[PDB]
Amino acid sequence: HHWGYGKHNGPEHWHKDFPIAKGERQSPVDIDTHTAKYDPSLKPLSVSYDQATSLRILNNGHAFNVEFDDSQDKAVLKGGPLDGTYRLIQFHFHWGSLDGQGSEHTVDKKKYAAELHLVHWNTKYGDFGKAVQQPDGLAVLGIFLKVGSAKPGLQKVVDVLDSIKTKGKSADFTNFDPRGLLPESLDYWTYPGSLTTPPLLECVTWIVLKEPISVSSEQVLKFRKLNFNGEGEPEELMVDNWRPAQPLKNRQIKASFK
Ligand SMILES: [Co+2]
Repeated sequence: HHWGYGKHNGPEHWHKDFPIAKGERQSPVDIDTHTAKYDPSLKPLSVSYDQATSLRILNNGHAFNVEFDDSQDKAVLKGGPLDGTYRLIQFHFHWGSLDGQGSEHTVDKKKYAAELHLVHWNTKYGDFGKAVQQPDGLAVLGIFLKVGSAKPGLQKVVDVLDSIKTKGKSADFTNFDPRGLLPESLDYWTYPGSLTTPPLLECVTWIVLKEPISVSSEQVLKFRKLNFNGEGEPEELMVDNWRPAQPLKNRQIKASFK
């Protein structure tokens, strides 16, 4: 019926409705650190989020998105392996039912507790919808979360979750600064890939940060309290909303560092 992460509609069944699931440039992948090639020609990433305008938070039934105003060049990503400017449209997470799983990308087969995705679209395409039809339409920054110390900058997000518990709920969410979610180092890995949920379009340049951020157990615990279901439907906790690693095929992972 419609896709999800359960036994009957989970990642292993997505190919029936979205044949691109068995495509040549699917994500996520396992990052083999000894095989990634250092590329001295990659430029440092440039993150300009000081003018970011958040608008809302929404439970879409598969995760929660914080949405931003992308009508102008307010929060952009450039440099790194990118050509042109990419505007932030939304961020969301993928997490597990336990601390030993949750990330989409793995590092030398290591799974993290969760993974943050900051989604950006190439301004040359004019809107998000046109950008998803192009091989270079999106740029996603992926950041791993491990459990340790609490992340101060994440608390405002944790605290509104109660108000968007079930599918379709939303809440005003203004003045959130996504700079509070970045690790200290911007060193990264990059490879060409796809969105990790249907429609699984291969339009993404992934930028995966080497340094994870830490969150406390209590913070991640609040994520696991969300629901996949709509209000008044039987309760299915929103956990394990991650897709397993896909074959690398004909692709090379490049590193911005050694
Ligand atoms: Co994602």
